[PDB]
Amino acid sequence: GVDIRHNKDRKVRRKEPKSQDIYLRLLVKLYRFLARRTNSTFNQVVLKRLFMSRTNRPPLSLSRMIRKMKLPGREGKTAVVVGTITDDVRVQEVPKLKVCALRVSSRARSRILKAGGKILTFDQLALDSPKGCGTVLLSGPRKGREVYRHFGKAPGTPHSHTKPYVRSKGRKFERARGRRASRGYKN
Amino acid sequence: PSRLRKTRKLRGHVSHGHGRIGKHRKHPGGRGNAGGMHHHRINFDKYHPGYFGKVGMRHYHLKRNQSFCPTVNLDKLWTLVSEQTRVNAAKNKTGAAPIIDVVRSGYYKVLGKGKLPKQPVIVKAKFFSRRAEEKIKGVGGACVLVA
Amino acid sequence: LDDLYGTWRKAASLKSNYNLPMHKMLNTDLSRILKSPEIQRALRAPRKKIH
Amino acid sequence: APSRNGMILKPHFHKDWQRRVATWFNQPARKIRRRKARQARARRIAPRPASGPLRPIVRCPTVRYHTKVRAGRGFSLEELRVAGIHKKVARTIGISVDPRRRNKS
RNA sequence: CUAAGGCUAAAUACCGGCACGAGACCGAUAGUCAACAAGUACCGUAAGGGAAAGUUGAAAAGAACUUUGAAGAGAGAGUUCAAGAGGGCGUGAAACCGUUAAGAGGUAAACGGGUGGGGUCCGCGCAGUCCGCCCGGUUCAACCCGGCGGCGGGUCCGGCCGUGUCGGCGGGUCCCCCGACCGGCGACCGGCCGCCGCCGGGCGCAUUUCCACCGCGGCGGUGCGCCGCGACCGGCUCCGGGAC
RNA sequence: GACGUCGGCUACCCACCCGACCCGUCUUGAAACACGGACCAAGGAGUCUAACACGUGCGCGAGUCGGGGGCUCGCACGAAAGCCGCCGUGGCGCAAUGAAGGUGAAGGCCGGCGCGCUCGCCGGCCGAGGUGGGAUCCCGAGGCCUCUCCAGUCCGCCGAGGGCGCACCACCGGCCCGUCUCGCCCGCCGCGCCGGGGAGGUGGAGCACGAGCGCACGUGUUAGGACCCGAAAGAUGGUGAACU
RNA sequence: GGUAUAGGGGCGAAAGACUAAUCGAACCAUCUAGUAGCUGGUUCCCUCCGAAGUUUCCCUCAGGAUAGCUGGCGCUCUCGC
RNA sequence: GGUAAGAAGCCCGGCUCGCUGGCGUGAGCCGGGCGUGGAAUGGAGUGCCUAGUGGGCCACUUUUGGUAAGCAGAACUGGCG
RNA sequence: GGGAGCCCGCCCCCGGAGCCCCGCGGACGCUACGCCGCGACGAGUAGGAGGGCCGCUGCGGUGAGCCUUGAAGCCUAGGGC
Repeated sequence: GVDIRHNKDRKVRRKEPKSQDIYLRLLVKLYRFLARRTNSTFNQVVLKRLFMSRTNRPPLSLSRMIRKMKLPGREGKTAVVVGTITDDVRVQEVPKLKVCALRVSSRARSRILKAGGKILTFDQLALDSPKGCGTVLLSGPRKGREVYRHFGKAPGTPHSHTKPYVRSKGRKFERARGRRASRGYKN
Repeated sequence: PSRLRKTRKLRGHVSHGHGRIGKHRKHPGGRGNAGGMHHHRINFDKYHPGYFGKVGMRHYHLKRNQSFCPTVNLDKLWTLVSEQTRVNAAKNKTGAAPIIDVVRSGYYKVLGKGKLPKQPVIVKAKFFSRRAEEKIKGVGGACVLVA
Repeated sequence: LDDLYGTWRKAASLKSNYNLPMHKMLNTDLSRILKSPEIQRALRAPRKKIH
Repeated sequence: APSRNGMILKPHFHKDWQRRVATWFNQPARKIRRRKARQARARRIAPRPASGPLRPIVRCPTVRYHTKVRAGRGFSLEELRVAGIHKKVARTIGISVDPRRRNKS
């Protein structure tokens, strides 16, 4: 006879990756041991990000990684990205880097190796710095997907700039009553 | 896979997951897009604004080939040419300024988006934007019009 | 087989654009990694005195 | 009935489409038949090219492309006259000839 | 571009017709209506409507013959591995019925929880005191010799192998040489050492290993069934005292 | 206690005490004098295609793709599988905004030339802005010590405090297109009812160093027969005056 | 007995009477698995969470849309370290 | 029934303003100094896919129509559903 | 490392110190989708989700699988989970 609301007693956070691939599970075991032994929170963050789904770890662009490493203070530090590193074609000068990532695109890998940089996997990063010392943790833009453009306040509402679900943009598919001031109203 | 589908977990449930106060009738709300103005106006005005009503001028025999004009930004311009072309640039103590044919790469108009590296280049394209031309002139190139 | 699939530093030369997939982790043997001096140098003493 | 921001779509399935559904289970057999017919024709014309008559250089209308060069229907009469080839003899020699093509440039 | 004239195969379609191949398809209330004398029997004046219906047995070897009965039906006998397969006959369930055995029966029957009584067999036993280790009361380990095999190791010992850099430019990406450092990485070998195992020789009996017993001596889970008692703890309902 | 004695929680029958109204459904309300219901066996109802939206898994990644076709085989396995200057004609995305003519995403600092005129023109430099909150990473005074006093490089834990600050949120600015207002100058093959530029508001599904493409799976919404069964009706073409 | 009139037609001393046991629109086949906001039914187990008959609009009142109530998927952080 | 019970707060110093003004305002920019801001309990925030429901009823208290109703219709809270 | 203390020297290695911690190697516990230890909670229609070493059918692999010394199927007052 106790009044406790069991509505949110079960936490929905992930515990193991849903992927059935074996290399990711081996990395999960390694970082589980590292997080439960070492006092560093870097291992815990890396394990949590490894648990995340594909959409929750967007790819990181080479230009974004370059601009994040160019910040003063993180000189000679290894970049740790749980997603994938993708080449950026609109950048010419690429300094040498120390990048740790699950995957790297072929073009980005060629660019980094030609620039004189070094690319490491997560097991190599664990062997080098078990507690993640001298590491810069980076991630891609979470809201970069076009899916989030359709989220938020619904269209046809004042002060809303949400992209509606339209079969094909055009003159006679929208921008009519509800959007034109000359036809009914607008928001 | 019906094995993984939901219908296997609904075996034994009387309503089959569709309520018992109001049964899963055939078409209660109307078929398709019925009632765009009546009894679905709230949804049609809060999720598809501008659905009803005409706007603009009619064009009977429209051809996409006449208005076909792909665009490329100065953000990605040297990607159209080989990397060794840019390697043989800002060098040789001559001011080579190689020629990049946009039409050959597959674009007609060159737009001014992005930063252009400090390297002269001859850009040949059907159409140019004012800002793109200004960027090219500031870099030290020349815009060339082609038909 | 090498001319069909190629190595990691050479194209297939029989498939127009194909290379072998990259490994997500190289040192697959985690048993060797866990008991390495580098990792064990930065580990706390495990607690197995369950109460 | 619409439900919480779904795309407004109009499927074109109001006719008796199930009666006019066209399956493609005969695609591999059709490909095999075409391959056999092509091989039979090639064996029929033993020294003649498998592809067939020569096709001229042709540019494209519709300025969308405006640059691509493709094979033409046949060689023009003025082109044959300049090359010194009779139009009827060209058909027997294996030169595609069409009498509708113009020559502006 | 040249209408009011005309011809022409090819790539195209084919739930009808002839002959074939195939199946992640159904297996006789399923699959075509039709697996069988199926558009058959049958119904309606007619346009039309339209079923049900597979399985004895390897082989009919389909029960000769005697006997009761008019016969249908039996009782013997016989074939078959099997008629406990006997011509709508493989397997033969449920509803329902007849008979045998047991139990019970005035609040319709039936159901849940808790026991008790009687049967069905099941597992014991002609005591079941279940064992498994250590200790007490026929040959070899111990120790050497020879052979074989295996593991680990460094002077990286010598040669291969192999990653990063430097070098001969020697033949943007791809190949060889010696020299050096580093990671010498389970990527391999030849000698060396240490250890282990096996075989063959010595080692003849205070060692060695078997088989059995008298010790319930030490340890561990257990007792065939019915039980009883003791001490400690935890949670409770109480009782008798003394003192502020 | 051991040849008619043991154990069988469960299941066979019976007896006792307590409880106990027949299932499904509509309903605020069912045991209902509400509806379906004798019993049993077999069949039986959320499927498939297409278009979407979201989430998840995989591959590639500012790219992605196999649709169609072709090259290998006589098809057992195969109508599979491999490959393509077809590797991309073409779809999606990489650019949006206007009805359209059309336009179309970057700035800042420093020196100079015009009157620095919040304006224009010449060179160099930095090159996606700023504030607040920001997981993590860096420096880190100092402390904790060590069998005695001092000196003391090392392996450490804590570490006040000080910073670079991922992703993300709030805001301030900046840029692109349409539109309104005030205004001053630029260019010429054609000096015009030419074209371009500024500042200040506003509208956009926009830019502000990217995240998409293909396949598979799950849920939801639809068009289709559309979870299964059910009408009173409508249309087309044929057959009936053997009854009346 | 023969014959003529056949279905929005025939015929009717008129009853909406007869038209093959059916007539205020005969019978057979097809469209057709016509539509239903209305009945009825909707098939194995366990575990966890767990509602509403309320807002506004609709020729809306036995129904839908929209908010509300609900479930699932997560994600960003703080810490009896 | 709204508020306030502090770091998103106070105290200084200096810049910008095409707004407003005699000097002044007012707002925005930068640099520096000051921390438990009443009691008690809780770990919080955020984004999408989203079934069913949109016939209710009863009870303490207030109350509308009705003579009254196991009548019809409202307000808070709690129940059955 | 130097100076020394309530005459000098050792103050040693687990192939063995023998253990309530041994940092030299480490389960009976390690199907790490596994095992182990603490707390709190357990109602439920419509509805959602998760786990089924629950069940039926056919296909690709796999049990040197079962089987005329007896398969599927059916019956059972037997032993069971």
